[PDB]
Amino acid sequence: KVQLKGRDLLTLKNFTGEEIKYMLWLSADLKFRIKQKGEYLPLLQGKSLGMIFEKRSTRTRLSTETGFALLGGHPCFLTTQDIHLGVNESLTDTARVLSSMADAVLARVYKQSDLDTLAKEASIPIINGLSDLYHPIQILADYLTLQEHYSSLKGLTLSWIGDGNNILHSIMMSAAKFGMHLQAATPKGYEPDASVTKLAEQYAKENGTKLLLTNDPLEAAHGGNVLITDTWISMGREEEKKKRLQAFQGYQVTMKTAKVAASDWTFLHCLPRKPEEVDDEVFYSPRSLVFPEAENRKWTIMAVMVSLLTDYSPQLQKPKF
Amino acid sequence: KVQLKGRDLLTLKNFTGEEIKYMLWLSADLKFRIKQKGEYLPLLQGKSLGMIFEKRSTRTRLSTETGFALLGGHPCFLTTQDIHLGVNESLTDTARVLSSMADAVLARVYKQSDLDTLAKEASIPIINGLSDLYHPIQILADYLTLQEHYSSLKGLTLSWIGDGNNILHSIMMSAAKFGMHLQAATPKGYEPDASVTKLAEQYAKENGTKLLLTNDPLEAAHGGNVLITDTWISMGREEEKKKRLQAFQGYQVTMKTAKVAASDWTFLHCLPRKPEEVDDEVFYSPRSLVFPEAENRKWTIMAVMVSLLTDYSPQLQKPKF
Amino acid sequence: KVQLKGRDLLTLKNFTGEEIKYMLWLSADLKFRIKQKGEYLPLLQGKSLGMIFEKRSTRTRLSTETGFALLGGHPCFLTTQDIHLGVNESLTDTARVLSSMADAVLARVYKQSDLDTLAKEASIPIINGLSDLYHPIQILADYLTLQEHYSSLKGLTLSWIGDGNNILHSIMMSAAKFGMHLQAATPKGYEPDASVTKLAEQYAKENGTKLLLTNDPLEAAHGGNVLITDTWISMGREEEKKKRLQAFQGYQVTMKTAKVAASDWTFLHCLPRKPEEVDDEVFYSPRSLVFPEAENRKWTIMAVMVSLLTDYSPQLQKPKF
Repeated sequence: KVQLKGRDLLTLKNFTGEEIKYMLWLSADLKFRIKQKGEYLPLLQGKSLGMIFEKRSTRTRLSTETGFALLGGHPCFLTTQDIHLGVNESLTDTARVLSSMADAVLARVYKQSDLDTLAKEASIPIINGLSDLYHPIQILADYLTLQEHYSSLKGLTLSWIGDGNNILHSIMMSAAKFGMHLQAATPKGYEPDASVTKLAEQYAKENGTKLLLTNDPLEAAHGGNVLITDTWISMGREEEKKKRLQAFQGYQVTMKTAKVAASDWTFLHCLPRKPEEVDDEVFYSPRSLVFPEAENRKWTIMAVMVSLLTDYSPQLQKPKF
Repeated sequence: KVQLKGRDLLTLKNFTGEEIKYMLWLSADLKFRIKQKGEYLPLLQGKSLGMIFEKRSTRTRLSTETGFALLGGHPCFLTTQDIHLGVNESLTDTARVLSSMADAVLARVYKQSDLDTLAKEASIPIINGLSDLYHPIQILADYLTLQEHYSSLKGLTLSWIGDGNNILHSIMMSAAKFGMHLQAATPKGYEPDASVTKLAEQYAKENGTKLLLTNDPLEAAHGGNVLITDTWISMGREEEKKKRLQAFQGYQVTMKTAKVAASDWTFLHCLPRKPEEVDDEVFYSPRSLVFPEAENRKWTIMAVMVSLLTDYSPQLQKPKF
Repeated sequence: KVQLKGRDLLTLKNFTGEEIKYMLWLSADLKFRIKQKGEYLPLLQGKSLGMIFEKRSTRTRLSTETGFALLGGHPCFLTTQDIHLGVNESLTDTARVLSSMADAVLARVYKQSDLDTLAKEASIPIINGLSDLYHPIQILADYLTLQEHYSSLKGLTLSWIGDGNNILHSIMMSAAKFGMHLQAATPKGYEPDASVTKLAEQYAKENGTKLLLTNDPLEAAHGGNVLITDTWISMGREEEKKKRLQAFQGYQVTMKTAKVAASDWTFLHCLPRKPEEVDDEVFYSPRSLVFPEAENRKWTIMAVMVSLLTDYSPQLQKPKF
């Protein structure tokens, strides 16, 4: 009863829990057949993907490139020195050329509005590879990982400790739909987007789930099942970016932070990780799901591509969510 | 009766109309079977292509990369930071290494002479991906597009309005062979190459077609079926490049320009397009074939590869030219 | 009786002659079936390769990329602007992410220690694409070429004339295992690594082969069957790098150098070649195996991948070594 074929994945805001669940289900299916059973499934044979990156990457680049190729399609890697975007060409014109030459586009851009324009003009699916506002494909990998750990998701309390960035916005746009609670801590002045937050409340209300916003790392960690953080220091090289080193004091996740969380707690980090966000004790702790989380970036982006470009239907039995 | 296998495509100058027609025919065939019938044809399975680019690109890069992969071959993208060409290695040595590692090379270079050297030494086909003198693969896409629009080509009058560049040279090297007339306008001092022009006259003479050279945009557009332009402003950043803004006054194609052309006129632009060459009224006009033109860059380069590397013969019935 | 599957290829130091022979044998097999018989062998279908390059390349990039794709796998090209290595990420973390996303990694790094770390942490094969200490895949191509020329290797005397670099170290780590003699000349102060040399002596002793180290180009060439050189001028742009132009006087291989070598002598150069190491008379001489040597870079890296990632066993009859 889920029809995803042909849709864009710009943000989890537009997907119902039933649809996001279909994608994780497909993720499990694909992982089972390929990784466990060892089968070869050329589901994307004859297809191509335009990967436009305005920023560095490895996790997204690698997972998306090997993933698309693993199903028989051809991934096409493009950067700012390749595209004419911004320099020698409009956006409406680029969306049209791409729409006749690729079957889908995955774009990592600075502005979310650019993805909106792109989708408005393109006639092939547009997938958000990360933007200022959201990073939905990261959340898909996170949930599948949590699912693989706890056997279900409903009821879990996610504790966010870090900046009010794209990861949190994507978590806010989806946690409630899985019946999960969200307790988030961000320094004053680094709150998540006001309109995003306003929508997370409504989701929390419609699904009977908790939504706690605080500036206290420990208040957020308190009672949580999953501790989640992410690099908060800006790449903006500057001895004046100390503001973040000064505003984020007490945010480093350590065993102290875990002391106040649920006993069955696990840890998540989208990577790359630095020694500020979390220490090595928690990070390399057997409670850390960082690496299984990274690997799931591959299976989930594969699932996204398959469900937006094919009619393939899952073999595996629907997982317990 | 057409044997193209193993030949280089450095310029349309060396191909007879019968041969260029074979390529467009193959272009139509491939487009029909893949785009319309949805078949998968691994005609280039086991083959690889070396794509050497000394300059940016998107149209050529994308079309060539997705096109080659769509037929089962592996496209290999190389730039100036990859090759050793110019910096740490000769040309005769590079042609030999490439000849043992790829099945063909597509090169976008600054000098046409470099392609000549390359071909002299390489023992695998060399395809011109654009050079100072010509851009034949662009014309293949143009003609197929015109063919798809008018149902035939013979008799059409092409009106060129712009610089005396590679596109025009390629048009000059091929229009007459299809029985098409050419009326071209270029500012004084920006005339097409003298030896190229001298050859276009001879072709015009051998095929009983018209060849008009003028410095008047309107005299060239007058009576034409297809209005064709192209970016004339140089990337050479300089407030002294105004010479082109001053020499090309009156060259912007607008509805005024169309007022004097045949009633069934269409418009072509190889892209990317800027607001100088043409306005939005003509450019996004329903007479503009810009996008179908861009898409055909894919089907035609595919046809080129297949005819130079395989023995594949067209299923589709030979088109009307 | 040779089990290579799953092993790293960091240096020929850890492989027995029987194992290196298996790889050349597989190289011949693959070359025979694909190049001569024209078969298509998707031995690496469903596999991916992470190619991390910290330095330029063409020979390694091209051979490895077309080679991996020719067997049905997907080669993934990464550079310093792609990876986060060094800038935003540790090495232990990168080895783990790669280990879950690719089936093997080929790395061209500056430090050999980095490959050691990488292998320690990664759980997928690591292949040395060239480092400060060694360049084993280059030697595989050399030996196969010599094998194809002389019909056997045992007994040949290899004469090295150049710097005490990675190529020589790799030659030292393997020549004796094939029963070949090594006479090497390097300027004073440019001797090969002391510990590597110490091990080459032991190999020479265990296989009853000769190992001669001298600072005399002619003493090394004297009686040799294969003259081997390599670019000794440093890329370190500096009118003070003249030290190498001054220390390497008399090292240019010319017909004079060949005058004192065995009558059946051949010449090898890993490329790219400059006019300092060798002149055009020797380089383009019919005794030069430079190009067949370059081509064999493809067949040998293919053999490496197949033997480290599959259970494929050679069809061809074991060659005479």
